[PDB]
Amino acid sequence: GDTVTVGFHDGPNRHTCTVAHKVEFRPVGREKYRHPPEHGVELPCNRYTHKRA
Amino acid sequence: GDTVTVGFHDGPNRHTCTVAHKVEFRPVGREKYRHPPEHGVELPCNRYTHKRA
Amino acid sequence: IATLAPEPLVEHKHRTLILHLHPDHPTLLTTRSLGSDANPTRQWIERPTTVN
Amino acid sequence: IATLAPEPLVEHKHRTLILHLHPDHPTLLTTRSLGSDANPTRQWIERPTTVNFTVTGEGLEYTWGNHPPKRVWAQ
Amino acid sequence: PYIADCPNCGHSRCDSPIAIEEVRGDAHAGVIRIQTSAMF
Amino acid sequence: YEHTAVMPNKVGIPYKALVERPGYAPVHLQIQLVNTRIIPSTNLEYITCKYKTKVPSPVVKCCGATQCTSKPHPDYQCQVFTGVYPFMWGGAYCFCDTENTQMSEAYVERSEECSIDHAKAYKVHTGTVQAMVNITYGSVSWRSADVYVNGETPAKIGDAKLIIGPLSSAWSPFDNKVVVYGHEVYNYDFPEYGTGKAGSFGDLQSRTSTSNDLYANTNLKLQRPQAGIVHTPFTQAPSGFERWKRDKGAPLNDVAPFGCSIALEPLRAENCAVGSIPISIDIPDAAFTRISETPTVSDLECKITECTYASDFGGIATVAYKSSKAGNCPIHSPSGVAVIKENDVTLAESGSFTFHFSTANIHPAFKLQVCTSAVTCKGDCKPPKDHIVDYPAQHTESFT
Amino acid sequence: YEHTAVMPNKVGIPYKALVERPGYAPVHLQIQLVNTRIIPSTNLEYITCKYKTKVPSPVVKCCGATQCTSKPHPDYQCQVFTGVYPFMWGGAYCFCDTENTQMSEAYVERSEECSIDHAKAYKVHTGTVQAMVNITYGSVSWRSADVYVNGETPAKIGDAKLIIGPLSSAWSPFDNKVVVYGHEVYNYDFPEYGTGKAGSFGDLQSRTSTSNDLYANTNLKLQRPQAGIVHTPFTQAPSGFERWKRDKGAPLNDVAPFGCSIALEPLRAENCAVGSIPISIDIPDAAFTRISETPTVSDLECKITECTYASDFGGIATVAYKSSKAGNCPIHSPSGVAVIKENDVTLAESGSFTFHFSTANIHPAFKLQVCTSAVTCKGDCKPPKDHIVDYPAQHTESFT
Repeated sequence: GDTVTVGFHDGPNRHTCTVAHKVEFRPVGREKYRHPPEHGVELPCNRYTHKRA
Repeated sequence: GDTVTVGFHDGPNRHTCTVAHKVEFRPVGREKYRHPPEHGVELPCNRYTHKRA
Repeated sequence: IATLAPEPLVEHKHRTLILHLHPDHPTLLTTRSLGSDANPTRQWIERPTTVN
Repeated sequence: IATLAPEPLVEHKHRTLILHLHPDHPTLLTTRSLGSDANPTRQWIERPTTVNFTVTGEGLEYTWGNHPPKRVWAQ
Repeated sequence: PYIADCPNCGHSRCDSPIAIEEVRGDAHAGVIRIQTSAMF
Repeated sequence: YEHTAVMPNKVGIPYKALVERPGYAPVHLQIQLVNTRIIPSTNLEYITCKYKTKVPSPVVKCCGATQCTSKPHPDYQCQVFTGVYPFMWGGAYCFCDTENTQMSEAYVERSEECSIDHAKAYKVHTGTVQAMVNITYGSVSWRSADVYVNGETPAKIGDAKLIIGPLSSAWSPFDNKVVVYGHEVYNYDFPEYGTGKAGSFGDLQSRTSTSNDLYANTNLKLQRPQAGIVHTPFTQAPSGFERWKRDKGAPLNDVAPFGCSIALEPLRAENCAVGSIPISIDIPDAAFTRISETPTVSDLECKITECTYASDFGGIATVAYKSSKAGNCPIHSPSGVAVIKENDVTLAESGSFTFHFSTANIHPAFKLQVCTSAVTCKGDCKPPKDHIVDYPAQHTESFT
Repeated sequence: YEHTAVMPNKVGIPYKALVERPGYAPVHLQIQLVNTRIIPSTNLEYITCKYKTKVPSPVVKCCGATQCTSKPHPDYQCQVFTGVYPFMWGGAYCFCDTENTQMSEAYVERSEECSIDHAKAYKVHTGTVQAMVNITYGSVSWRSADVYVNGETPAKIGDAKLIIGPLSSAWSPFDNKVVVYGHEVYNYDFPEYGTGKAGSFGDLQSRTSTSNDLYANTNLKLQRPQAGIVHTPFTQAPSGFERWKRDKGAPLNDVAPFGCSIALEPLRAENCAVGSIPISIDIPDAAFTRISETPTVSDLECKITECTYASDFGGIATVAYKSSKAGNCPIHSPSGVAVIKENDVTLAESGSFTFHFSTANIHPAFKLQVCTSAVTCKGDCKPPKDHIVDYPAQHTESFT
């Protein structure tokens, strides 16, 4: 996405926040997808964790 | 967007309406963005008002 | 509230501007050699490019 | 706590160090003529000995035992 | 939960608690790490 | 019997030489240079990575100036600004209107990805190449040992002592200057630590990941915030680590010459098939069989039957073995024309046993040394049809 | 004004070049290459040290044989022995008299000194030389920064950006193969890991101190214990680390050429004075003084008064300064004949101030550039008497 656009809903109001940021997702590999598939080989990508510890 | 797609929700039904229209947003400037940023110079764009008066 | 492209990298040469350049988005660059010979140039630049 | 050999007797000559020398114990002396021609020397000295060193223009260094290394301008 | 100045907060520059700084679309997995000024 | 042998550098194929010790029975080799991992001498010069303009929060003095100082942060860009009216949650808050001062400061810092996703420069020297040489030797039948190339190193793993190289083919596929990224290695003339032009590769240049000091030519230029609102215009080149990931060059494991593979591991360049290696072994004499115990095979005859003018061991030849005793008989073609799959052939009392081989000359006139008995297996060969699979066993092309 | 300058590699003496920027006032240099520490590219090949025959306690079977096996200890020497009657505290104890068997076993092991007192081999490549270059620049008066030699590295420590080398004098005083011991470094053709003949250097050859595996050619040969008594004759060469400490060769910090010192530290070879270095600096333009603010000094006169044909700055010369303003005036002899102690001279309105220098030609006809005013300080010099102290400031010997 050209931008990033964030927001919750308190309940009385939308109350969001939005920003510019150049985003892309190349997967690691000589394939230039636009999105991760369900299958294919695994290989060493860079990525953030689920966790807090 | 290639199209424009409008709609409210009365509450019992979606009840929307949609249409074709070629849309783009060039910002005024020699930069061909896809979206307005948070910063940068101000310069004389064309734009519609918030108001009714 | 409007656009702005990242600043250029000015590089000197003999009567020649090398410019390593690196935009955010496609940027129309252009010039005007101020002689009565104008010799202008135009090119949208989205891919970073060292120009002259 | 460690060794030390008695100081040398430095004597000048023309681009040449005469050194009357007189140790306590066998002392390994050695040098390095600092030209790209090294021309070093080694000799354990226990018997007192007047020695000689053809010093060059740029310099020589001199190591009276574990006493620190000396250095010398002989122009 | 910090509150800062969101740049295009629906209308224009408001002061949202979820003001977005440090967007990081630098990984590969379809993922972005974001900081709101809000501490959920 | 210290069997010197020049030997082609090529990874995945044995080199079944023959020990011609005068006095006892000869023994075959099977020298397969399973790897040619290199590990040149190198130096970590600087990690680079994409910056993060981790802005320290600007000062806002409400009525009058706040002079900035040049703090020692890397690329500590700071510029005082006046003429603001900063809308912060209550409209503006500073009651003046021009004496409202705003001091923006921003320095460059290593990303969190710098630790993990980071290019890596090197000044690369030549170092010393290695190999996990298998020899399924003689009747020993096994040793898979890691060795060197420098021509006085043995490696007594198994029972045999073996000295390798130095190879003549000193092409380090690495250039002098190299950049490295995860696994893709780039023989790139990185500018240097301390210099890299902003936007260009190495805008951030940290010695290592821990190194708090660095060089950040990012052309970071702060601009004044707009229309009396709190924020920090940082105008900056996105990194020369951002590019160099999508306007880069191709990797040396995809552009090298003379057949190499690469790893972000000890910085080896595996399996570089080029030139020859002068290899010499000291066999254990116990492994020898004395000459008076192997059958003498002479008064024989050899002939091809279906020679395949090819790479895979398609060439075959019966041999009218004429033995004295019965048993094993190591074999080899001392001429490099023919490469044979069988090191050893079993023999009854003067039978016949075909072997497999491969050649490159239409008329293969190669000697065959069946345990001290030479023979010309002259003949003629046929071209194949089916050439799209990995690398050959023939490797003997010459004038034909 | 990026002041390129070829520059002799020599450690302990400044090199006060002069910035001739067209347009503003010139500025002197003071470039003192305080160090030339080298740090070539190297590889720890194997530590060696003296063995310790840490004998495992032999077996004594009393009636019949105990076959030994070749345990994998380094140089595991083991030999069964019969025909004993082992006196152990009660006379003998095994009641047989020939079936009394004794199995002696001994392996080689790193000494405890191997960790700490140990020679250390290396395969030594060239690497990249360094320096803590002081420049007490101009009016800056200080920067003492660590730099490199590779001719694109800056080091922006202070305010000036400076690019050094690559030097032309590639003599690495280290040879290819080097042994190292504590501080005494020996450019020795160590045989190799895995090979060293017993008694000779490297009888023990461990990769590192931790490495449990090694190569121990010590010629360890057990002999049978004597006359029915418990003990273990181990017949062995005392180490090639024992010798190599008292029948060794001399150290490279005592036999090197072209003037180097050494450390067991990053394996540098300090202060190697040889050849020249093409050095180039980008001064901060702020440090310049514009030309219209320094006094113009022309219509002057220079003459020696007591020129000393020597190394120490014995040469002197008054100068009839003829100034316009009054202030400082940087000075230098663009000819390398004369080396001057003073970078800068203060000036009243057209006074006179002697400086100090040193030369090598009997008739020193050297120009002197007193802040954009040249002058020949022609004259004649006198030889000294007293030549036994450290190294010169003259370093300009040529045809005279």
